Amino acid sequence: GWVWNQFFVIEEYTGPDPVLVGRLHSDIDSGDGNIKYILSGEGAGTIFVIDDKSGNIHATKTLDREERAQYTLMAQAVDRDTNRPLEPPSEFIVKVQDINDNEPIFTKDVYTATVPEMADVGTFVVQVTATDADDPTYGNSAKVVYSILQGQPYFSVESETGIIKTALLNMNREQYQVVIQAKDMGGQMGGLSGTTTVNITLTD
Amino acid sequence: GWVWNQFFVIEEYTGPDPVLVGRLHSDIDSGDGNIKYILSGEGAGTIFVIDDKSGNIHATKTLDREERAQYTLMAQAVDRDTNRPLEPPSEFIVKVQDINDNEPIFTKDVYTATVPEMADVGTFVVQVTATDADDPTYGNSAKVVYSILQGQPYFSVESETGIIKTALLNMNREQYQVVIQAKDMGGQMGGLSGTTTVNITLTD
Ligand SMILES: [Ca+2]
Ligand SMILES: [Ca+2]
Ligand SMILES: [Ca+2]
Ligand SMILES: [Ca+2]
Ligand SMILES: [Ca+2]
Ligand SMILES: [Ca+2]
Repeated sequence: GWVWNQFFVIEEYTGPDPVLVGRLHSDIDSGDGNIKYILSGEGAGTIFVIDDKSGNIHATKTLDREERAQYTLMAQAVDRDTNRPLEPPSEFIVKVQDINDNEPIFTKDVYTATVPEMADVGTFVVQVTATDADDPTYGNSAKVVYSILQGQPYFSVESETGIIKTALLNMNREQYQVVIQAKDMGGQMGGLSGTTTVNITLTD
Repeated sequence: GWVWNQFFVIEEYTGPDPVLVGRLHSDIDSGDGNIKYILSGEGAGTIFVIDDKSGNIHATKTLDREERAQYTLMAQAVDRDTNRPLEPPSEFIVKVQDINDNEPIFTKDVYTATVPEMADVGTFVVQVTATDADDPTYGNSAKVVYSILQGQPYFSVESETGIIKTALLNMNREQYQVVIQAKDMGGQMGGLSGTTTVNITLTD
């Protein structure tokens, strides 16, 4: 049930010379260059190039996991001269590994909501949503949390759902402007962040 | 006959933060962290460390292919809680990939040989040997070639065997000092190089 037929590459290779992805290899390759490795499939001969005596596969361009996350390719091993079937062809996959190179992005840049005056504490106002394109296989690198910049103590926001509620009894002033931040990494150090504005209007 | 159960690491990681070697993974890992990956064997828990929820394996120190070229490890997948056998344990290997970080090195720093005067052209004199620790799996990165710095036209050297021969008929002067260079990369651009001296003495 193990899985070994895959290699990994980092999103955003901002480096000088092309990078190695992995190496194909048949146990019959005795090191005398009489065996010819061949790529084929998604990206073969373009994004992914192979040296057919060694088996090394290289990434020719810089890849974005948001554009494509996974390339499925084929691996053959033929006889240098006759090009006969030496090893049956087998599939393998290269995974553009994620980096948290995208901030949370509020669907809207401005929300408009209404809530009644003199409402009890915890009255629902509106729910904001910051989407995050980072889709790591696992990890909290894309875990969005909502916090209230401007609006306290009048309003509280729910860290996980972006639901805004009233937080002061018996509310003088008619319109409040709230600012909510969506920070990834679970809000931890170095997390990226986007913001939005919520223009609430009390009602009678 | 294909071989996928191996990862690669570059010799001489002179980089700031530790590097990723590869990732273990069972097809039953449904992404809910209920599966626990385990390392064991050569270097496990020391040189090579694993995060048991992800499966990522990291190189903690910088490795030298001249010291060790190959580490054989084990891979297990158990149930987070019961630690039952979930996937049978399977071997895999990490290969410290070569860089040409070693020059040719003449066994000796000075050779002493004798050859008769008036000898015919091509008379054997001595054979020098420059060893090269770089042992790439394949490639000419460690291909040593011998060239004659000082000694022409009196002597010629064989590019591949480091055999020195007489190259001038009817040889006035009694002792000649020859200098031979051993350059790797097949002598190509950027190849490293070591040298030696050969003090020859003509005879009657
Ligand atoms: Ca990107
Ligand atoms: Ca990304
Ligand atoms: Ca993110
Ligand atoms: Ca070294
Ligand atoms: Ca080396
Ligand atoms: Ca060398």
